[PDB]
Amino acid sequence: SLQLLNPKAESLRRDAALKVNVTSAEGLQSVLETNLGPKGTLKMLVDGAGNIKLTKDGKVLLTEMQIQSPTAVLIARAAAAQDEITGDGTTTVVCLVGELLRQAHRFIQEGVHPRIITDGFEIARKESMKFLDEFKISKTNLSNDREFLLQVARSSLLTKVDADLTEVLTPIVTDAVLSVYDAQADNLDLHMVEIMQMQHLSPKDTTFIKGLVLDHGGRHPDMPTRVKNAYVLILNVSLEYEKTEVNSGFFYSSADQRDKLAASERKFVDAKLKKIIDLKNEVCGMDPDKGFVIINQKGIDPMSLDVFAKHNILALRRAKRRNMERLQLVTGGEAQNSVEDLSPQILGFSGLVYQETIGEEKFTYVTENTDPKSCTILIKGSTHYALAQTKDAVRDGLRAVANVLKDKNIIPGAGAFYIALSRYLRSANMNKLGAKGKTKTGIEAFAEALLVIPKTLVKNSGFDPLDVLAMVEDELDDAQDSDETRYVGVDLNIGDSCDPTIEGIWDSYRVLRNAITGATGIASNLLLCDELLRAGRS
Amino acid sequence: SLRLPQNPNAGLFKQGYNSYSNADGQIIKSIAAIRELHQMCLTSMGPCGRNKIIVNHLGKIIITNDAATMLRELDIVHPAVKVLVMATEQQKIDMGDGTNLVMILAGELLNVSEKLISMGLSAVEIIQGYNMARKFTLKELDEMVVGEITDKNDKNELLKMIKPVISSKKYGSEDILSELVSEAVSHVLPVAQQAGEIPYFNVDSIRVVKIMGGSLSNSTVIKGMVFNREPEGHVKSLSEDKKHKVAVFTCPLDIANTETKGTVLLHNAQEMLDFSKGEEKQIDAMMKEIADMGVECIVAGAGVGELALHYLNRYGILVLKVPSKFELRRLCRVCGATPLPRLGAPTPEELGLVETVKTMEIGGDRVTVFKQEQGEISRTSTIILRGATQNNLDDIERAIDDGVAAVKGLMKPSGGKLLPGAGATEIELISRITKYGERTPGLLQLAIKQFAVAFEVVPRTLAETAGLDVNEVLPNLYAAHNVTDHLYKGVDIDGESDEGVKDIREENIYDMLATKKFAINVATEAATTVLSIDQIIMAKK
Amino acid sequence: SLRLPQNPNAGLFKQGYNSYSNADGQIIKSIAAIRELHQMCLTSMGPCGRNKIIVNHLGKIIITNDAATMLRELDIVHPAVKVLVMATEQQKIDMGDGTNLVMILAGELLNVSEKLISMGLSAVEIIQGYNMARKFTLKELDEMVVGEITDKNDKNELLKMIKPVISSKKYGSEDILSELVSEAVSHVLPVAQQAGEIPYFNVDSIRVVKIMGGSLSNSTVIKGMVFNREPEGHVKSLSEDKKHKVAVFTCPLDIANTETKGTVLLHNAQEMLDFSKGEEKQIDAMMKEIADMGVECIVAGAGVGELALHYLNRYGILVLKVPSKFELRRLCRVCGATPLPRLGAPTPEELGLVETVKTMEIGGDRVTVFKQEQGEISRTSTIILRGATQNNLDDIERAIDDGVAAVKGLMKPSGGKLLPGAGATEIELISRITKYGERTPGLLQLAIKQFAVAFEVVPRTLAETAGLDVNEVLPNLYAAHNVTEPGAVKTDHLYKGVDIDGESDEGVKDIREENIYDMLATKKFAINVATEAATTVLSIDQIIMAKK
Repeated sequence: SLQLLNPKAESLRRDAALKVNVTSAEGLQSVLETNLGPKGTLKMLVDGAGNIKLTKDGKVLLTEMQIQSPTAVLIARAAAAQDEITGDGTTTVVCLVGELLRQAHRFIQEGVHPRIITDGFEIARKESMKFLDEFKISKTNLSNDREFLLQVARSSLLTKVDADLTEVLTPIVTDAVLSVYDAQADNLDLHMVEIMQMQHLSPKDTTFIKGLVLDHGGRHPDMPTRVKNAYVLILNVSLEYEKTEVNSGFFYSSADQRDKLAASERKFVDAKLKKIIDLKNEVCGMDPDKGFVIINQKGIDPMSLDVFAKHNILALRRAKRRNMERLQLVTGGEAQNSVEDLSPQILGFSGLVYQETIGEEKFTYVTENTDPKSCTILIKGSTHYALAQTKDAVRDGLRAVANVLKDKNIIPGAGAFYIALSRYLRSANMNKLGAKGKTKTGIEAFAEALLVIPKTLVKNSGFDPLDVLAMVEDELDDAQDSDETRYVGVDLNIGDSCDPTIEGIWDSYRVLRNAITGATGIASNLLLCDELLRAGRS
Repeated sequence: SLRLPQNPNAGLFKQGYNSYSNADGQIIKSIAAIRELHQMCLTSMGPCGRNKIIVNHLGKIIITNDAATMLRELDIVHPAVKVLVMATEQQKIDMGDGTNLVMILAGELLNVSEKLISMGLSAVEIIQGYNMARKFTLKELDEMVVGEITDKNDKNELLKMIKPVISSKKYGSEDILSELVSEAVSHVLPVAQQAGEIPYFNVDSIRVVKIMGGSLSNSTVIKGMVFNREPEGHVKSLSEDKKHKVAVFTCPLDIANTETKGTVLLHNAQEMLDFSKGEEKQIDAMMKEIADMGVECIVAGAGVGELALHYLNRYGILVLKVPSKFELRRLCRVCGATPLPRLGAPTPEELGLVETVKTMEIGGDRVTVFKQEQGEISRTSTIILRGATQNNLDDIERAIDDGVAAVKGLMKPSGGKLLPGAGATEIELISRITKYGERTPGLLQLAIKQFAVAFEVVPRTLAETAGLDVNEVLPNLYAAHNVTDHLYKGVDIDGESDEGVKDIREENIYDMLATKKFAINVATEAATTVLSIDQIIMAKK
Repeated sequence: SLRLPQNPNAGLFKQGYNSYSNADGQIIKSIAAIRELHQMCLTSMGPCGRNKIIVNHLGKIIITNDAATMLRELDIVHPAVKVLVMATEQQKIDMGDGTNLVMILAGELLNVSEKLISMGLSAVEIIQGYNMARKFTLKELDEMVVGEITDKNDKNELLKMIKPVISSKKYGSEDILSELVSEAVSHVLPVAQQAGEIPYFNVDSIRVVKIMGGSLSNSTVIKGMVFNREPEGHVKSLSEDKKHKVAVFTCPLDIANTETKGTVLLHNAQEMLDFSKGEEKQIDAMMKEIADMGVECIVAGAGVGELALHYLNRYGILVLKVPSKFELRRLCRVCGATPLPRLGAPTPEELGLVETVKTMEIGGDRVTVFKQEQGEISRTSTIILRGATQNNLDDIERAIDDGVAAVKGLMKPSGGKLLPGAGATEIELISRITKYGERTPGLLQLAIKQFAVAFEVVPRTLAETAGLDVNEVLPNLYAAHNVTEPGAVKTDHLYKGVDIDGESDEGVKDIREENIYDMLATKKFAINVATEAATTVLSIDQIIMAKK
């Protein structure tokens, strides 16, 4: 009856739209299921411009590839929102949504109405949240031990690159936090670390730096590259005027005023430079090994470069907006706009400042600080995709170690949490039902659908997932009667079980909590949508 | 049964996206696709290598045997080739030597993996096989170095470094091209008894100015720079002035005006009579102080007005535009002066010294000669090339750029040392990797044995391009290493190659140790990426 | 998001195949598709019904109000409409009467079914509601029958049968059209009363000849068949009377030719001289035996050679050409003759009797008069139909065939079994089924009560086409049926019916004086076909079409 409204309008009702939600989610999952796990496949994104991007994360894959099917758009927007807050779980949510639909679609053909199917999802999900509190283990972060942070950070890097580069990047992402902490305030920000993209050495030769590194080099040759003692002066004012707000001009009566009107603009430039020179010699005069460095966010007049060249002062222009807040944390100084108010107290301190020339550009390096409140990570690569592949591995590793400090509870990984939910959701007894036979249908579909995560890991390793999970259920049966609590994991090497706590594999709290809740809403709305309609004016 | 189901995934993604995944293709298929471009580099390798003509959509023809230069101008749709193209780009940017070795070695590592994958060896264990074999390769290169040299100063010491690199490119010239680079390095390096702390060296200290016409043997080395400009105002004084102070001004010579647009405002006619002589005496005051300091040459990057050129012509002061800013700092290093944006008056400490300046035509076009004898130059020089064709001189400039790139890679680290060339090092690495696989049992032995097979392409390419049989001379080369004199065996290119044994120390053909270490790391990682990509995703157009 | 999945896995069938099911309002669209052609036949119902013009692809125009004839030239698309189209064609063939009733009744059963489906009634329960109500409907028709035709032929009784049937088709004048058809029926009846023989009748016996020009009042009834023919040799009024002896030959008149390689063989000039005079003596010897029997007319079925026509003009024997078959077959039934293939002397017992053969100008061309007289009665009489337009001549020919088919209804059953006309038949069934719906417990009473509501279309259609308000006239008619039956017998209220124009307010007293009645044998099959036509549409849950 839709064509009577518009001739060009189309629709698919009841099972016509139901086959779409099951197929489109299964087709999207089949592509992204091969990326789950350390043995997962590597995708190469090639656009029309010729750019190559190698990443195993679903956030970049779904962003570069436009999805024509409207059903998979909900999964893409759900996996995108999962990467925003938790920085992880893109592939996990995609694999859960498509599995919840296929498991529930089998009951629909049996005569089960989708309404009671959605009931079994919400009742079983609330029981999983209660089990999540008992299954998680609280940790003490006051000791700041390295061994605990190395194993958690390595588990996220094993899903990106091989074990050779993982062992190199594992202490780097572990050092990504370090001196940044607060006991009382709880505020933790990962935007203070800087991601540098440059081609130098090899991707495995990268190292961590304890101080800020900038991409701007020395503008004048006489500016010393290496400075033992430097006082960073933050200047947000532009030394070179781009334009005057009020339109004005210079009208000279005689040619003698031409050089005078040109010197009139020399007074405002020298007025800002007069207080800067007096600040350097204010501390101590004729003092070797102590330099003075200025980092400016706006442009610097090339004419004024010779003013600082005689005093051996390093100047940097066109700094990033996020760089101003980082100068206070690293160098310990204070952000200043104009030069009207200066003092040695607001000046920063650095133990080592040097610059290196890579290619046609020069980069500024600052390190050796007393109590730096921020740091940076230098990402080097041998090619174009090496910068994008390592960056996606670090950014996904940053949010992993942050949730450890944000939430002291750590949940073991390696599919140990998904297998434990299988036996718990089989029989709910009289605890939570709400209906006779109506609710138990949706619970059974949600319980068996949580086993896709451990089975997908085995399929990427080339083994039999049914044989791996068979020995898992046999160990859990004897562990209940032996009065011993054991966490059974999945090992992809020998095709046997393992212990996530001993093997060093753990998962974040916010990643698993938002994945179960996020995938439940996406799969529920698709089961509750019986019609797909398209209408509009072209 | 007439029409296919079209698959349900056809509606997923778009029709422009193409998929190549395991068992779906690739898997030594795409490896056979790069063999067309791999054979292109095999014919260009060595002193007998063949140059290749490439015509870009713009119409410019670049004829060179350098793989990094050829793959840059070629538009290639196949994505995995760009992994090898970008691998060769790093070799030219950083080290600048060995670009042909990276493309050939990385291409053979994928060819030797054809048998590994056919035997059922997964790509996971293949990556671990090349990584462990690459670490053992870099550790064995130090014990084979007999060419350790602490000098890096005398000109004859550069015959084992710069000359072997020039032997490969433009083999028709050996002592002519080597003398041009060796003399240019001796000029840019400062004269001192002992220079430590790794004195700074860059590729900008040696330049190439190509002039059409003339034989290559007629070329010479000039300590200064040669630019094509038009002198104005007077003929040079030759040596009558001897050393003359040269002032380089960044801003143009003219009465200083504000950045904003001004205009002349005249209220009465009394200022109109003084307006003509006002601009004359205003700029003359700043030009009079320059002649009092003895400055015979003024260089202003921007355009100089006629009012400023009028005064400088009578005092005999040279004016040179130098429109490009990059070449402006190069003339400053010849005289050793400081660029001054201000006009003011020249200070004695900030002025340089130039012995003589002359204007002559090397190829029929007037150019200005900055050559300075007996003077002090710092990190500046040039090489004037003479050739009949423009395309032939293009690769010669790249051969000089590759020659000075070896000096940069030699000077910056502790040292580049030396390695035996002409297929001597590649054969010795075969026996090291082969014996390394038998020391540690396991499944990685298959990837280790095939890793040493890829080293056989380099020594046979010299024999293949020489019109020799690789089934005779090459097998006889391994028997010569049976056992110092067994490490110096190499491949011979000559009509006398029938014996297949020539001492390398006779012609002194050596390669840099740091170049081979950087070339293997890039070639191994490039071939590792192709085998580590399971699925390929394309796009429309 | 930009483009739909466009029904994945739809490649199982060709792109021209479409699937339509009772769900998604398509069963409502199918009922709504009936109303498009239903209103076309509503204005054509009754004596005031309006004829329709339908132009085919060849340009032929047929103007008729008959639902069975109109649906023939129309191109039908919707599949379930063809169920209604083919249902009306069967009623015209079988009983030759009640064609417009099947079209309207089957269409109203689907209209009342739209409310039945909306209330949740399954397709199975709806079918069972109409089947149980139809069986009760057929039983009440036999209880409400009044009067009978009794004797086969009567001057007055034939005005109560053919006249009310032809009143709806080209109403015009009443007694003019009724006398023309009623006259031709009495001639084809064998009569022979008290003999106990089985009566017999043929619907193809009466033939209608369309002749343009003149007026309807100038039409007459001819006992013989009328054709357009031109006599070859001569025209004869045959005023010498004493009737005639006529013979019919289905084979042409000519020298018998060998079916294989007929060829003239002449060996010598002696056989050539006698070949020209030999063929002349053959026809002379064959035609002499026919002329000696007193045969003044010969009916030929094919082309006759010129040599055979020569000797026929010598004895003054007429020549008739009867092409094809059926035209010659009905000629012998008039004179009672038996055709024989040979050219020899016919049997005197097989010769027919025709008193006069006349040729006169009627519509501008020469027609031959086979008309019979009082004695020596003949069968298969023809009716000359005069009209100004040929379009009126086509439907009146079908209007006469409707009266001829009504005569067939007087043979197979026990009698005529007249029913009250003017829509009184379907109105009385409303009150009887309403009481029947209450006597049946359960949920099946919903379809039974609505089954009687569909009978309200007959009084509403006759009132709407008459220019009267259906809201004022229809409820006033139930006042006669709302008083049920009194404490005394002899209730004449069953004769109330719908009146056209005039003074309105019901009227025409009791229809017994109007003499318009209906046939019981027609209403039996009219309800059964119309019910199965709507049942078939309701019994189809899914409809599949091809190429469109």
